[PDB]
Amino acid sequence: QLRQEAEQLKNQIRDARKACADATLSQITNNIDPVGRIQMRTRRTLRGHLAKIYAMHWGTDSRLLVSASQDGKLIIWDSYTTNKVHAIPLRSSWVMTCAYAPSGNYVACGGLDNICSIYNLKVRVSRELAGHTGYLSCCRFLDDNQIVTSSGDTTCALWDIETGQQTTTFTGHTGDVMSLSLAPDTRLFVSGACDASAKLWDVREGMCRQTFTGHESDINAICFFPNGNAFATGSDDATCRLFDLRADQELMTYSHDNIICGITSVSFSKSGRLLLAGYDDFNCNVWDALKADRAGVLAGHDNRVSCLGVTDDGMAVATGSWDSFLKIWN
Amino acid sequence: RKLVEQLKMEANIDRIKVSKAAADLMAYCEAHAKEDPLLTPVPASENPFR
Amino acid sequence: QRNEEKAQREANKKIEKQLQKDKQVYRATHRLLLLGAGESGKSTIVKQMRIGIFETKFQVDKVNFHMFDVGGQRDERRKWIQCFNDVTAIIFVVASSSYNMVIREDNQTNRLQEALNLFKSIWNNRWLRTISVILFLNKQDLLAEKVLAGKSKIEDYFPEFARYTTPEDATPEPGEDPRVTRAKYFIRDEFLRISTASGDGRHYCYPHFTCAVDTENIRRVFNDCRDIIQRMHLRQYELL
Amino acid sequence: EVWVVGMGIVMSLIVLAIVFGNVLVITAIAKFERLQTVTNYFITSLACADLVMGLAVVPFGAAHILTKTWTFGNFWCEFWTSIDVLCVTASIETLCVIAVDRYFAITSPFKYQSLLTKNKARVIILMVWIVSGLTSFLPIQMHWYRATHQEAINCYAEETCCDFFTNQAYAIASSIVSFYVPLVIMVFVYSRVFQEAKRQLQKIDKSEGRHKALKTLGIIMGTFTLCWLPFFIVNIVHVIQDNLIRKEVYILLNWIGYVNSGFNPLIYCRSPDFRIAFQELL
Ligand SMILES: CN[C@@H]1CCc2c(ccc(O)c2O)[C@H]1O
Repeated sequence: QLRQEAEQLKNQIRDARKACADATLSQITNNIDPVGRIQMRTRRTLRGHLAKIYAMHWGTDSRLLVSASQDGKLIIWDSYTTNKVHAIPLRSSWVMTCAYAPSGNYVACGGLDNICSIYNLKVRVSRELAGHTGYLSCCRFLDDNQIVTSSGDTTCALWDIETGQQTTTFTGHTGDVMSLSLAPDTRLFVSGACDASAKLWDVREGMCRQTFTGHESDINAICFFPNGNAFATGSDDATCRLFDLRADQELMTYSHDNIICGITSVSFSKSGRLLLAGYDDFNCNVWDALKADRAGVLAGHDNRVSCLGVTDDGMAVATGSWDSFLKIWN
Repeated sequence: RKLVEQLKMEANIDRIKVSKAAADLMAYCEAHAKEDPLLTPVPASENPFR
Repeated sequence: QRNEEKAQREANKKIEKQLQKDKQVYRATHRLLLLGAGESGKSTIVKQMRIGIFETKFQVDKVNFHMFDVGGQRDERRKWIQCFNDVTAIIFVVASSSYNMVIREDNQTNRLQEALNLFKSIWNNRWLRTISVILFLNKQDLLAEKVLAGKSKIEDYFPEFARYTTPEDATPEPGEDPRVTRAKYFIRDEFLRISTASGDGRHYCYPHFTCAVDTENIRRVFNDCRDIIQRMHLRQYELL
Repeated sequence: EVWVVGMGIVMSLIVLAIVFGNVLVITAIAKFERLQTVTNYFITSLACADLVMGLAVVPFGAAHILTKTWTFGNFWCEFWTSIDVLCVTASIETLCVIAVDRYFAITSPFKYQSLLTKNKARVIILMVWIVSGLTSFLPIQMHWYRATHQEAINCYAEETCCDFFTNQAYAIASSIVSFYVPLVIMVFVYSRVFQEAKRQLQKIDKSEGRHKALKTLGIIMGTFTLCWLPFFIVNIVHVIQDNLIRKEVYILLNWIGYVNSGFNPLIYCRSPDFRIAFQELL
């Protein structure tokens, strides 16, 4: 009975979104000069992983990074000197994500075991977080005391380290969520599921204010614009899209006729001009956010890339691939 | 169920025209473009890696 | 000063040695994935092989084998199936006696047909393009008791069985009726038809008939893994 | 004149082909980190030996053949002979080692990962290079190989002309260390590998009712045998009976053995990854 009302309200919201748009981003930004071709060289090549890497997270100082591999080792690296500060074995051989706390004291880790493991650097496991039906997919730290984990149970949850019990749970995703990204002020929060919909959550209220379903296939990556008023979602439809929270709709789509492979990880530059996206075609393509025209190609990886993180300083870009090699670019 | 209530809550949100948001993003990119080592190739002396 | 650099170099050396030993250990061990239907009977095979993720370590002929099984994640689309890309073989367990019964509450969508569709999805996967499948057909004696009874006819559920004939170059059991042999070989050929179409020398399907009290599953998996690695190495050198 | 320039053109083309193929192979393994494989270490060693051959002995041998005299010093002639023996022994023994590694990888798949590591490959390469260097330099530089008849004494005394004269014992030892024993090992391991491949093909045919190995082993064995075996059989013969084998046929078979090294990159680097690396480099 309520399905008709829901459809009518969805049509109304679509009409409102259409009426709220006058000129696309391309129309307003075609006047400014293009960024031009970009040359990026592998300054540091970090070797040591036994198996493929899935994710990594740069430290706050933009110097140290933590990388997770299916061998079960959560290796911490010093990008400047290419030295392994720590090597943390994992209880679960399969790992799907990792995190680096802003303070740098704690490092998170979770995989197919449905348990979020948190390690204390200054190395033994501090707290193991349980309560997720499906496999964990991404974890990030709001601060040294809280962490948000999104699992295959189609639910994103906010945990507390001291208590070990989730403070709140976010529901409303048809498919399992695959990625998330915290806001710069940590007030807001987004996650991209497999139902081609990316939802903006709220760590305080716990209700998704907005949902964007411009994609055609499952979403594999997501990341805020540095301003915090926009985010980019990378799906398997070979397209990267830049949504806008204030406009509640898509702005630009990044695609080419040559590429027919999905996107694994998406990250912005410090100023947000460059939208770096890691592809399934063994290379990473960098885009112009205001132009949608690809500038450079990072084809140094032998196998598929699985992660991509730009430093907080905006100095280097690190891409970890399936060939057990994590390369630093600049 | 609760889906209709959630979508009704989603619908009643104030929105701004896409022109304003696009202009704001463009202005942010233009204003903060100076402090971007990726856009402007940093000199080897300034580059910490090499 | 340089003392910090020296300490960091010492830590790097220790970590490098530890990961060298870990690499030796990891390359020594082989990985397997236990995939099957919920009521297929993987528990019986797991118990036989042993004697949110379940991992059992068993070794035969001084060769370490690792078996991974996940059952919490049950969805039409699986993202964890792309994670198992370095496994030597994917063990598939199918209930060969579940042809006449349906669990989806819909007509003609038999559990055997669902298992066949799952096998097709696993085989025709971009990431699983070099992973062989060791197929186990559990509960062969239940299938025998069903076929020797007139309760269910396969032709009513599987139309191709009406015109199907037993292979001349087959290997019937020492004590088995012609009817049960025809049924089991048709069920095996149903999977083998999907197996032959897609893969081209990259990976193969190994079908085995297993009862509820079979104890040779450990040796069968060992032989199948040996053949898989031999075929992979032979193709890498462009011989086979 | 016309005969000399044609032969000079042929030897120049052979030198160019050998050097180009070898530098391409070492560039392919060295430049790309995805080609760094345990077996690829042995392939790199083989390509390095072939490159040293084609850079050192083939050009000087061509100069000796065309000019009909040895302008350089007698000590340099001894060094050139030693380098040639080193290159030949290293190349053939590395081919044997690659065949052995394939045999272990196929016959014993479970133990192959543990049996061969980077350290084991490095120590095997060092051992083969040391044994080749021994067999080359130790008998030659210490003059163990020199003959006793007056023809050899006159040949070694004159600095202008520097031909090859070997003792029967040294010829037998050099042949049995360079070619014959590696030939036996390669034939045995490749027969076992062919038997295993036939067994696997029979198993596949039996399980799945609904030639390539023979061709690959045929090319691998036939190229090496046709390239080297005639030279080593005449190497044995002319020391067994001097009157049977002339110098021209001996030099011709030796140069066939030389040009063998050109085909090794075209045979042992036909993998799709190697083709992709070649396309990227070129
Ligand atoms: C100068 N020609 C040398 C003479 C003897 C000799 C060769 C190659 C391999 C051997 O084991 C040898 O004993 C020839 O290349």
